[PDB]
Amino acid sequence: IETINKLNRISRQMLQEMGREPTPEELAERMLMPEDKIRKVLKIAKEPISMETPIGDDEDSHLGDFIEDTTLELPLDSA
Amino acid sequence: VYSYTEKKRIRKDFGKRPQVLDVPYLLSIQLDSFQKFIEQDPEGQYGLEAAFRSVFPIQSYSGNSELQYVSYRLGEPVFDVQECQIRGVTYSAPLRVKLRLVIYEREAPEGTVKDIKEQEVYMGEIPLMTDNGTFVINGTERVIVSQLHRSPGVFFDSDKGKTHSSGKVLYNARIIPYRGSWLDFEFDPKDNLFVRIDRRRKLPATIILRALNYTTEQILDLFFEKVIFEIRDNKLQMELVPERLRGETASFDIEANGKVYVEKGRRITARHIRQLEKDDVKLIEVPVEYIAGKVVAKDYIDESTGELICAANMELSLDLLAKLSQSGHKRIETLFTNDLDHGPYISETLRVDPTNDRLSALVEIYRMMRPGEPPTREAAESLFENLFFSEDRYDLSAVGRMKFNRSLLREEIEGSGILSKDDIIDVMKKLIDIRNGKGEVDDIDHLGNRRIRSVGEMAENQFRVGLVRVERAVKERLSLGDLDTLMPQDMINAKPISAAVKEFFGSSQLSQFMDQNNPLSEITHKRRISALGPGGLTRERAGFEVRDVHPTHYGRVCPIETPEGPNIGLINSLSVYAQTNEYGFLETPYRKVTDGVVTDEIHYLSAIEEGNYVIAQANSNLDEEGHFVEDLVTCRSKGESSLFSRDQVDYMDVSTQQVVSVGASLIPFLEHDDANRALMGANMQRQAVPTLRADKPLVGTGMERAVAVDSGVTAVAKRGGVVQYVDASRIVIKVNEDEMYPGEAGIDIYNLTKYTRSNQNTCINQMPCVSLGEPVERGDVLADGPSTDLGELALGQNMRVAFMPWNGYNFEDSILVSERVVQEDRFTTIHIQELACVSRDTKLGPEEITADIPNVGEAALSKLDESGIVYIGAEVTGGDILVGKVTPKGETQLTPEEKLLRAIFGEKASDVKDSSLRVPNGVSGTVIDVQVFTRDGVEKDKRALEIEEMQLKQAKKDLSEELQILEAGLFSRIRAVLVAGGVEAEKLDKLPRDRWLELGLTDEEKQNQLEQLAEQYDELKHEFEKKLEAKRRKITQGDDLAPGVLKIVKVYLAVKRRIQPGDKMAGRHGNKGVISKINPIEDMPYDENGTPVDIVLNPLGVPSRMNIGQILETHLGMAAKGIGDKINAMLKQQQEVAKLREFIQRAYDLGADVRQKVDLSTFSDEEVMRLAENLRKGMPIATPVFDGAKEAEIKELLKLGDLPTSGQIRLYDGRTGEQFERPVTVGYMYMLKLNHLVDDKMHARSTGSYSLVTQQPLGGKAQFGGQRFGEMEVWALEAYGAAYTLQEMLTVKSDDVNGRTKMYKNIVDGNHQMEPGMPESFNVLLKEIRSLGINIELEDE
Amino acid sequence: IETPITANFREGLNVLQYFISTHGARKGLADTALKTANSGYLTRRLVDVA
RNA sequence: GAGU
Ligand SMILES: [Mg+2]
Repeated sequence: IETINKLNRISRQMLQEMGREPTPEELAERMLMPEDKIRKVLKIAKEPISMETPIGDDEDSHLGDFIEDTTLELPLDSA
Repeated sequence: VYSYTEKKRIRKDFGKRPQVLDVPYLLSIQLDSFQKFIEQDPEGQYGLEAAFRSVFPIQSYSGNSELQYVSYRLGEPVFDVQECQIRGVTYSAPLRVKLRLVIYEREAPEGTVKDIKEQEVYMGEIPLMTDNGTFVINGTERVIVSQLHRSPGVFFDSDKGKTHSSGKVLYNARIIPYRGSWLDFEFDPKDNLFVRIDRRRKLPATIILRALNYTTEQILDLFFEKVIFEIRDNKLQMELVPERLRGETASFDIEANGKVYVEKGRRITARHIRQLEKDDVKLIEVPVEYIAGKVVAKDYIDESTGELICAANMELSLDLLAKLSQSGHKRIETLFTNDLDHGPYISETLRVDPTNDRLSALVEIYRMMRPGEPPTREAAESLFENLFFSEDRYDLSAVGRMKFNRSLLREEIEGSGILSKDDIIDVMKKLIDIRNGKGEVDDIDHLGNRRIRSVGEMAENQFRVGLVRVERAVKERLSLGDLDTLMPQDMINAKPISAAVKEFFGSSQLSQFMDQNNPLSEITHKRRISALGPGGLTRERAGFEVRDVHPTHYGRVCPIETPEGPNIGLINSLSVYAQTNEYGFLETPYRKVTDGVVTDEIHYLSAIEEGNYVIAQANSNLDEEGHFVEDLVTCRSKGESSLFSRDQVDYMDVSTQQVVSVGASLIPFLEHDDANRALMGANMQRQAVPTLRADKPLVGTGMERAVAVDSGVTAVAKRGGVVQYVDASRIVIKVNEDEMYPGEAGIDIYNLTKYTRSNQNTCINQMPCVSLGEPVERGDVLADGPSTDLGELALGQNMRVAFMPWNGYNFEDSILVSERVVQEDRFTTIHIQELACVSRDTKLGPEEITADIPNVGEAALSKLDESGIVYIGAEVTGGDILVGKVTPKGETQLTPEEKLLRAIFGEKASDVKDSSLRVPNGVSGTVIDVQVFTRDGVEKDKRALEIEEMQLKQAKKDLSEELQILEAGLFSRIRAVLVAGGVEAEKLDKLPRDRWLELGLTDEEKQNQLEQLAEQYDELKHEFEKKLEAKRRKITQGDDLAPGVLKIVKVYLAVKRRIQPGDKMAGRHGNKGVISKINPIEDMPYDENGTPVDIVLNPLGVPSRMNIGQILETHLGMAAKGIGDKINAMLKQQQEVAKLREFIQRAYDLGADVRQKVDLSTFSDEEVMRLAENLRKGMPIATPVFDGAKEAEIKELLKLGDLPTSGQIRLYDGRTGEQFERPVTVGYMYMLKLNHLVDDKMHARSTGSYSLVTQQPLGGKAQFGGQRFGEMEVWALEAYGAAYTLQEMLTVKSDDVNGRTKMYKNIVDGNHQMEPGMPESFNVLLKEIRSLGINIELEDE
Repeated sequence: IETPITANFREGLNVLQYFISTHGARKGLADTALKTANSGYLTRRLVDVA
């Protein structure tokens, strides 16, 4: 948690002095941490989106209507 | 002397009226309104300026520190357009703002003399608009469509009938401010006036005034009519106003000082009123019989003791009158409530309202609004005042304020933000009037009542939203640390600002994918206007009200452009010539008619102004630059239409085409086409795909040039001059000395977009039209865009169409065509599909891009290189792999069977899933361009390397050539400056090109010109090196991608799209059809000449659907080609130019009262012969909308093209050889291949992916989904007696896993049985009922 | 409206005539969209009873 | 948007 916090606070500074975005290398410099750790924290970072979320801008599909199930094998493959 | 491209091709105009004023830039709305938001105008409260001064200067809570706004600056865009498209980013510029942190003293009174730190703080990146009026959001083109909405201000609506059996006329005033809560004042059936604050619940309007500090008496004053009643001796006298007793029957005996006037009882006429009026009547002697039933004004106490004898606004009784006058008070104040003109309204509200003082009024406010909160006085005061009179929460805007001023007829247009107290009372005033039948109601659909919100205004809105949240945060931080140590740059945040902005552009419904199928769709789409979106109506929100057509749409919105079904009535196209005033009201241009005479003065009028004046029709007949033809002319006014005289005539329609938008204007024979089909026609045009071989419309409107030019898909000359070098990549032009600036170089640069992919997959390729060394001037069309001919919109192609029945092939608007269409490659379209493959890293393993693929044929491996990348330019098929990717396979326990198997052959099966990006099923073709996205950390693959080196190759070439040819024009002018005074050619030429640093002669205004171009070489060395550096930096630099993503490969694949059976095609008249069969040339019926037919449309698809324009087009279309092929014949026979000139000029001047008088003669032979060549395959004609080519002119043309006058010819069947029993209609129709391709719309599915929860197949060929068998569909089955079909649908074909698997097995083995089970959807349902706490179960039988 | 349209599609109608026709056109097309939904609703009701 |  604490580490996440640090991240975003510094993010503002960095964005404002670079002019745009901090690349993982550049961010990792200022943190005094390893680049792959920062990269993997970014990956773990993002939280779940709702399954009922209207993905269709028109309340057309609720995410579930896209959903493929990898567990069920086809009747073809059963044969 | 016409312009040089027109000499290359003119199209003939049959219009009788000469349109005076010019074609405006059509997408000005977009350009100009976006420019509003940026506008660096000092006093103008617009965009940035407006928002900043509203927020700033923001002072600290303590009143000591403050942040002040000075000025802003926009960084020049950090990354270019194409790059944004490629890398999936939004195209945006950095904003910085000069803020001054200013610190006042506690100690010194207001000594602005503590600290000033002044600096530029970064406020984030702001999405920029493209040149064409579009936006670049997350790598894709959207447009923000202009928005209609009901303007802030005041509306007075009527409930017509509505509720009640009575049909009680219930009027109401609706107050809508720009920013803030709303007020509703509506009439009870019982005539009582109720308010709804924020339209919540109804209570008495009177109590509002109580809160405003007004007591009962002041209220009754400002609304109802005062009447003074004096008590003297023993008789009652009143101060009487003459006009008060008008139209009343009679009770008592009026005497006027002396003489009698009015008979007791007999109804007084108007004459008796003036008699008495001029008699100076100050005090008429009334009986007190009247006052029995009137009512009291103020609260009269008895001064002598001070006891409350009688209170305000009470019923009148005899006994208290006596006690009252005994209190010594002999001057009281009756009310005038006589029904009819001034009914008992406000008085009645007062009675029912048990609420008392300002206190219980404030508490009653608070109670309805926050039920369950204590009557703390502070809460009440704070609530009410801050509801309507607070600066930050309540803003009418100039817009709201000005329109409010229009309803009330207020003096000044200029408004302060808050509702003044006086505003409120005014509302109600007008309300009473109306209830009597004094006032008139406001129309919900009036044009002046709806405003249009262009992009600038809406941008400003959402920027002010980001700024509001900014204010909460910033003001909180202004009390944060110490006033000494902190910096404003650290305290000021971008997040909520840029978040709100990217939500407007990206997530808004108003920011939508544009149609780029053709320039038309683009152009039109940008100027479409929707009444929907934020602050506007939804679909359910729309009844009959707004969907229906208002007559005031005339000249402002095209009445026939709009999507059918749900969207109809909501979204319409802006008509041609209409444009927005500063306040966002639509104005239409009209010609002034100064008392009978028609001037050249153009006046733009708003809707409400338009209603007032009398306008003549565009078609009305005029006399030579003066007056009218007709004594009684055809005119409109007050919304109505009829016949009117010259003297009242104030204005007139500017041109015919001013009624309609862009799409509809192209339709030539629009006058003869019913609106059902007209509508669809304009829609269809938007869906037409350009073929590679774009053809100009032979049947046009003159319109086709302006459309194409404004779309900006073509390349146009900025200065013109002479074309020095033309490439199918770049065109360089040397400008004429007239337009050329002497300091800079005069070599103009046009980079050409070649074979580029649009949003809808359609091709945009720009080909050069003119010839090298030709002269053109400003605004001539150099390169054609995709669906464009030499400047003309070339949306489609025109073919030989015979109207006639075929052996059931042209059945119900079905369409029959010749093999020749395929043969000639007309209606073949190029489609680019862009496809990606992503290399990410899971904790399961980093995926790699390599050519390493377990267990595939080396045949497929072959197209891949060392890195796993396709060789560029290979032709690929369905199933073939483009890009190699490998993925860590998870754990799989193989059945002992497979272990055995694996042991046996020992095949090297490593835990790896084949991730490589496969080619589409049923789509194939050549890859053009592949792209690499290297992440920074891990180094690039060999292919990545090689490809970024190819980028180097190209980049370098271009800049170098840019530099060198610039010198050629520069050193060309310096030699042209060096040869004037001292004529020394030879020596200079042979003396070295780079040594001209040493050259220099005399000094005056000419050495001033030498050193100018001389310091142009010295800045090219410096500038060009920085140029080179810029390009180098961005290719190599590590692409900031999504976290977790190692690398990417997008690939553009070409598709050669052939017309085939089942494709969709239409003409301009809304007549549409699917292609049923392509017949060999032999089947095709043929002419007398032996020319075989191209397309056969069924005639019976015409008359009942009512597009007659396509028939007219047919005939005109034939006529055009007649002139063209007669020209070809005389051309093949050489002959002489003179005869050709004579015929073709007489041809131009063919039209009845045709405007265009081209007395040719002066034109040089080259221009003439060149022109004839272009018209060898048909003269391009213009019937403009509502003033084009009528029937007569058409027939004349057919005879000079050597045609039978009917335009029906006798036709021979290619099958049998026999003549048809009667002549048939043939001719050219200009048609199109629509975006809907059966190629895609074919969807094959037996079995494939299922949904997660219900376990039903997903939807669409997108994920190989199954079609839904719906409620309705079910019903079909049920109609029949088919149980097991049903059951198949319900079970084996849907959510029954057991059933479909085992039935598959049995089908393969030769069984065909069901073997039934249970739909898992139902299992789902059961357990879901059980989670609700409801018992659901199977009763065992 | 009291004044009707004198011309025919063969002749070609004018500014005012064409404008006047659009009102009815649009009303018709909107009728379609709304009315079939009410019809559909009805029919499903019937179905569900019997 | 397409169409019924
Ligand atoms: Mg049809």
